[PDB]
Amino acid sequence: TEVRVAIVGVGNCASSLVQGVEYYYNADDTSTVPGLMHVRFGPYHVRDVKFVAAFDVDAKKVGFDLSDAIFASENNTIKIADVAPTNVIVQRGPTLDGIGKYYADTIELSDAEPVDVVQALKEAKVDVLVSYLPVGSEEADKFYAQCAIDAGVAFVNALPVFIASDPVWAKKFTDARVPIVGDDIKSQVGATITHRVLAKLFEDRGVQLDRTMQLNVGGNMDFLNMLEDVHIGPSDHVGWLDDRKWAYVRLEGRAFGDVPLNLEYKLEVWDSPNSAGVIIDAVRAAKIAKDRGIGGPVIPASAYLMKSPPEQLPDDIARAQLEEFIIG
Amino acid sequence: TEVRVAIVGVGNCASSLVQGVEYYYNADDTSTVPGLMHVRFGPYHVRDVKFVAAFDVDAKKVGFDLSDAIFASENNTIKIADVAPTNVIVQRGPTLDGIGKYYADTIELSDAEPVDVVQALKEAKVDVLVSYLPVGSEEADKFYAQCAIDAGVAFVNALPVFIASDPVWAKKFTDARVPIVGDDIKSQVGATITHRVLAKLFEDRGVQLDRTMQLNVGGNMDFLNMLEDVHIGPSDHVGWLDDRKWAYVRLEGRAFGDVPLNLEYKLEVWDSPNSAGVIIDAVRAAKIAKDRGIGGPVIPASAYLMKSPPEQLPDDIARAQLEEFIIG
Amino acid sequence: TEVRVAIVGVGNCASSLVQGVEYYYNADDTSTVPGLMHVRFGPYHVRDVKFVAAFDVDAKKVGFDLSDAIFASENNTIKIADVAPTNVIVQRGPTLDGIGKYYADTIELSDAEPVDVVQALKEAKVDVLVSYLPVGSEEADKFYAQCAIDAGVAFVNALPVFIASDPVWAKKFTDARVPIVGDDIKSQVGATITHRVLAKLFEDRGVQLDRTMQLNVGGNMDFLNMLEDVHIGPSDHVGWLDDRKWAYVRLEGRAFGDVPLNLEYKLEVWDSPNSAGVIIDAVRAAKIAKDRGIGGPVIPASAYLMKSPPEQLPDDIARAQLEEFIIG
Amino acid sequence: TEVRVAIVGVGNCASSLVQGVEYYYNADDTSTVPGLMHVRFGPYHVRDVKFVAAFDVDAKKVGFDLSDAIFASENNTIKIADVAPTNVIVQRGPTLDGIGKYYADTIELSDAEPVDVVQALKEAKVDVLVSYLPVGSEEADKFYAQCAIDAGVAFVNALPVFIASDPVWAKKFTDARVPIVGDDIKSQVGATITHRVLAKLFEDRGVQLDRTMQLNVGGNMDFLNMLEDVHIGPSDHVGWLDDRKWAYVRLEGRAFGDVPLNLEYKLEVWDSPNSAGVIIDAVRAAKIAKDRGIGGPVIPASAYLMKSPPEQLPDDIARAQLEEFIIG
Ligand SMILES: NC(=O)c1ccc[n+]([C@@H]2O[C@H](COP(=O)([O-])OP(=O)(O)OC[C@H]3O[C@@H](n4cnc5c(N)ncnc54)[C@H](O)[C@@H]3O)[C@@H](O)[C@H]2O)c1
Ligand SMILES: NC(=O)c1ccc[n+]([C@@H]2O[C@H](COP(=O)([O-])OP(=O)(O)OC[C@H]3O[C@@H](n4cnc5c(N)ncnc54)[C@H](O)[C@@H]3O)[C@@H](O)[C@H]2O)c1
Ligand SMILES: NC(=O)c1ccc[n+]([C@@H]2O[C@H](COP(=O)([O-])OP(=O)(O)OC[C@H]3O[C@@H](n4cnc5c(N)ncnc54)[C@H](O)[C@@H]3O)[C@@H](O)[C@H]2O)c1
Ligand SMILES: NC(=O)c1ccc[n+]([C@@H]2O[C@H](COP(=O)([O-])OP(=O)(O)OC[C@H]3O[C@@H](n4cnc5c(N)ncnc54)[C@H](O)[C@@H]3O)[C@@H](O)[C@H]2O)c1
Ligand SMILES: C[As](C)(=O)[O-]
Ligand SMILES: C[As](C)(=O)[O-]
Ligand SMILES: C[As](C)(=O)[O-]
Ligand SMILES: C[As](C)(=O)[O-]
Ligand SMILES: [Zn+2]
Ligand SMILES: [Zn+2]
Ligand SMILES: [Zn+2]
Ligand SMILES: [Zn+2]
Repeated sequence: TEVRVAIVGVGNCASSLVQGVEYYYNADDTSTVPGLMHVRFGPYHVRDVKFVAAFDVDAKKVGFDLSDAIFASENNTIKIADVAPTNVIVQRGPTLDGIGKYYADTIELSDAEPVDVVQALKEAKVDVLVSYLPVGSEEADKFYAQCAIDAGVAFVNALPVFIASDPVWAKKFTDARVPIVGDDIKSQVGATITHRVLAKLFEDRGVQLDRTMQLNVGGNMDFLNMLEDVHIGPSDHVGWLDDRKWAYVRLEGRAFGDVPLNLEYKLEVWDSPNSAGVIIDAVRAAKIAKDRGIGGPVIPASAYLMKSPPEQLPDDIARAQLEEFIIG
Repeated sequence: TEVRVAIVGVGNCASSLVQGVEYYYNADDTSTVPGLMHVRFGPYHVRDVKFVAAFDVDAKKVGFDLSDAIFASENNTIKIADVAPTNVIVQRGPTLDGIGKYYADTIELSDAEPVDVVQALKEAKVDVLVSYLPVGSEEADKFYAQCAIDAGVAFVNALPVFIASDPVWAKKFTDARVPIVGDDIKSQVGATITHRVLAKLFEDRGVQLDRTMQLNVGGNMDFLNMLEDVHIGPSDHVGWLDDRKWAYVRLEGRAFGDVPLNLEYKLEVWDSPNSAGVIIDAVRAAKIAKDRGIGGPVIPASAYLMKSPPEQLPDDIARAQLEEFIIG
Repeated sequence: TEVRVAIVGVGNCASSLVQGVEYYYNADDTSTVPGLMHVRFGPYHVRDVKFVAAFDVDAKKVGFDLSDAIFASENNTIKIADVAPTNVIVQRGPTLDGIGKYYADTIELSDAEPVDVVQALKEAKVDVLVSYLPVGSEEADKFYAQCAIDAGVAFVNALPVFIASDPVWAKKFTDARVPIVGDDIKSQVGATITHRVLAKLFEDRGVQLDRTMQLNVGGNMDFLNMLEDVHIGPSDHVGWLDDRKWAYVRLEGRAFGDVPLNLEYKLEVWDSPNSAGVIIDAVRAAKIAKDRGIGGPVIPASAYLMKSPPEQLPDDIARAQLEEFIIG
Repeated sequence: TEVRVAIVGVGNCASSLVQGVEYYYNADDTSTVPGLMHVRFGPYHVRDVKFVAAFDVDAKKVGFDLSDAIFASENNTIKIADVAPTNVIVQRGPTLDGIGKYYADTIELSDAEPVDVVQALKEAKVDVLVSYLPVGSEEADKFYAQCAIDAGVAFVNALPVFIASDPVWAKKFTDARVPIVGDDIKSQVGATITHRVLAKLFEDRGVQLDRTMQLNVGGNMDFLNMLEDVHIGPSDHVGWLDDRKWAYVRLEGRAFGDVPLNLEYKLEVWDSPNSAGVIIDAVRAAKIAKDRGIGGPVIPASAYLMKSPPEQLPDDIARAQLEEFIIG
């Protein structure tokens, strides 16, 4: 009944995921938990999620037990639960394009030789591989995706590298009978969706949005890495913010009579945990597809849990389709 | 082709309405204007809206031309258009419960004797009477509603006094074959709808809203009059704000792992003009119902343009039903 | 070496004071603590402050040990330290005008008969009586001030009732050789001083401040009680804020060329603790004056620690004069 | 009685300066104007400031009348006054290091051959040269400073290139009997001074400032150019902001009992005009020093009007010393 999970990139998101499973390890499956569609997704309780392997390139992570690696190097997300030794030692994966200038100047790459990822996946009997590679790691993400396909392991693509949403890659998974949920994991409530909802509000109520500004500040490596009319994008890295992300947004519009109507807000979130619940749902959905031997992109799951899914669908419809998929 | 309009309560809302018609008097009916469903609602262009009568109780308004009365006494909304003399002299209506302690201490009641409103409506051949009485004026609003019924004049109830939404009053209008659109005119984008949309966002995304605060400040008589877990309501009267209304709102919730997620915002609007467009649509809808000899609450119009309609309907559905009503 | 303290009004401020002494009971006198001029003020270490008596009128406080009374009824300030039983039982003081409509509707007055305060003070051998009566309690504050004079007990007036700053009362204390520090205890950083500093900034830099607004919200009885161009004052009571006080302030000015220059801010503080340190310094200053047999207002202490002192003096000068007073 | 002024760098600051003189051309010298120490500084009325020459490198400015050049290319500050043709044609200055990558990719350099600046200054009989070179233009600013010295023209250094504050350069001006006021012109109320005052407030009131963040956004070339614990610095370029600069700042501290005390604010200013008044005072001070034949840094003026003066002095003292200098 377990879901054997392997993690690529033991960063802040990996930390929120491992801690998250620990946090809700004893949750009642008849109750509702924030950030999770179901404490028990299909047959899988959160506790059924077992971490059996992990890959990284940082000297302070490779060779260390997963339980330590999640709190090492630049990892700095909020600690919600203690994580006992897992006995899972982080292995050396191929760096490829996963480490940009800012990262390289911040960490030291492990001296260990990159292992044979496909063999590593098979030896660990992994069911689902979750990829947390830094933004821009196209070669690296596609490399890991390929290993997953070759090892017959389901893939959950958490970063904005088009794989599940690239017909070419969708076909590779389909033909191999390997499931994939992916291309940019969603956050529960982040700046993007908040701005979308409000912009829609203006529009639906007849208020013309003339100008908009979105300033984002954070203090983690994901933010640092991304640093490397309408305005939007990472603004400034603020060390003491750690894994938190603050969004300062201003909407300026005109209502009846061209009368000015403004709205300014600040959204405060802990970035990584904002997606841990979503990932946990993705992981189990990918597991279910695998139990059924259905390869290719898991359509309902990707539409509801990812920002760049194979096929676009309204959230509620995507949600309903995902609920049907679960029941099977 | 004209819509003969009479105004009860020449305050800030009345000012935005009269100025609004002037502002869009030459608008192209194939274009879209903020705050208006249609420049030409059915057969009625904004310009077809003619002000033929008005009633008030303030010594600085009664006896004055409507064009002056809208800028008199405590009226202080934003001026978007010059208004030439209308030759419509503001008449003395019965005060009843339209003037509370705060208002009474602020203005001087007109020495003139209250006129016979029913006769006044008939003599002016009014088609639609729009009521802008202060909040709490139940006896006064029902009195004016009654006059409207007796004169065979359609009624648009802009304040939170239940008439269209009170089965008893709905029946009175129905039986008299007089249309009524009403009970609290909507604003395009105000604090209420903004908070609703965001609260829904949290809920839909699995974020538990634990605490919420909504502080409102303004500088007009409507605000002054209203001054006479969850928190909400008029907070403080700020003189120099005039007709503007600022809402400071904070939402505190918990996302996956009980991680704190907050959102704080400030909405800046010019309160009265925020409903002028809505009123203009209500007025013409009421006119159309009258042209058809259909009495009682105009269901589609009230559902879409009012906060407390006879029957609740999702905005988009109410909107679609209103579009069908227009075509007839 | 102890400073025998009695408290009038066991509310939020009393709670922050008692907890405060506990919190810094073991502080190093060569270190600096936020909110305190000296861990050891003259000969008195914070720990030398002993609570020996207290008076209230609330049924949930009178008859209870001080350690419980500080956390009873509507008290809701932040808890910074555990407070062990003190064996000091809260006595029934005369209500007089200390309980307004809002308070009366919130609490139940103790059935106990008001005691003879003068006798109570003498029996407890009190050195300093600190008054935390609600705003507006003039008769009550002057009554307690009188008892203090009669018992030869130094008085620290924390509320805005003019006593130390009223020549008539200043003379009563002087003639009795009883010290008094008083009339509205200062906060370290509150809305008032923050606005003062910024308004001064504008002025000194040649920016004309045209309009200003200050909105305050809180969730304690002090705030509730106070609820009973320029804008300023208590705006709205927000239950879940508890003892916290949030100030939303906006300054609008004109710089060179009449160019608009604005500044908007939000100050978040825990109201009661914001003055506990100040009170602790006041208490010891009053003790020192008593050791010297010097009656009347302690000038340096009042100028630096109170909002409405007998004599106004620039903070730094008042501070320097207070430092000289300490050395003696 | 005129002050012959030449401008190096016809950007936003140059625009605010030229418009500023026009705006207050008819000001009463017995009145006080925001941003100016005196409408009449010594013998010089604002109107005595005459623009007689200007230098730039942009193809859309060189060869154009100053009155047009101030509103050309990327200039986008607020327009406070119409500026009639001046008959002063912008000349081609040597680019040197005044145009970085971001600027070069934004504008096209003039095809004209750089002129002999020293000769140009002499031919125009310039009294004061104001330098508005972009940040980082060390070689260019020192080149222009040298020309000024050689032409016997007073220099006002508005950018952060150390000249007046570099003993070596201070001596060059002194030995040549040429005055210099300089190194980074002050703003009336900008983010820096606002943060300074508040940080000082915390400190003086016993509140320990633990963390601070300062985010700045703007929409002009100065901001774009600058883009090329504690946090501070240019955060993000927001096109539609134009010459406006918004500073989002948050201060987090601990008050008595280690209780959290926070302050968050947003300062909205029009960046360039925020220094026009200061420059006008600097220009006349430099003129007075020249009338007296006193070379080297004008100490009082630099201490009060510049961020990096030769010698540091408290603002009020520097202000008083400057007032004495004026009287002479
Ligand atoms: N945190 C969120 O809410 C959220 C939401 C959507 C998308 N994402 C994306 O998910 C990713 C995860 O971010 P974090 O989790 O915030 O990032 P992170 O920077 O903390 O960690 C990335 C990890 O990958 C490791 N890594 C780098 N190259 C590697 C390679 N070749 N092989 C194996 N490991 C390698 C790094 O050493 C590091 O431990 C980012 O791309 C982010 O943009 C995050
Ligand atoms: N402004 C908005 O966006 C908006 C939205 C929804 C509802 N409303 C409601 O609409 C009403 C109109 O507010 P304003 O228009 O903002 O208010 P207002 O205070 O400016 O004007 C009300 C007017 O009614 C007059 N009046 C009082 N008693 C009267 C009587 N017996 N007979 C005739 N006239 C009388 C007053 O003298 C005054 O001119 C308020 O009740 C308000 O709450 C306004
Ligand atoms: N908290 C601050 O930072 C601050 C700063 C300056 C001034 N003050 C003033 O100090 C006072 C203390 O406020 P809290 O401490 O915040 O107020 P509070 O409302 O929490 O407590 C006042 C207490 O006085 C008791 N009381 C009322 N009448 C009494 C009487 N006749 N005899 C004895 N006790 C009586 C009440 O039952 C209550 O326990 C207020 O007047 C407040 O405005 C507070
Ligand atoms: N605006 C303020 O409040 C303020 C306050 C302090 C300091 N400053 C500094 O003053 C300077 C002026 O900024 P703006 O005025 O905002 O900048 P800007 O970018 O608008 O204009 C600089 C001008 O210099 C011209 N220039 C560039 N290289 C040149 C060269 N070699 N010779 C002649 N002209 C050349 C450019 O083409 C442009 O017109 C900046 O360095 C800024 O940082 C501005
Ligand atoms: C069955 As359930 C509590 O996950 O919706
Ligand atoms: C016909 As139309 C421009 O009002 O939607
Ligand atoms: C002597 As001390 C540390 O209180 O200033
Ligand atoms: C003499 As004056 C009005 O500039 O201070
Ligand atoms: Zn992350
Ligand atoms: Zn209104
Ligand atoms: Zn208090
Ligand atoms: Zn500038």
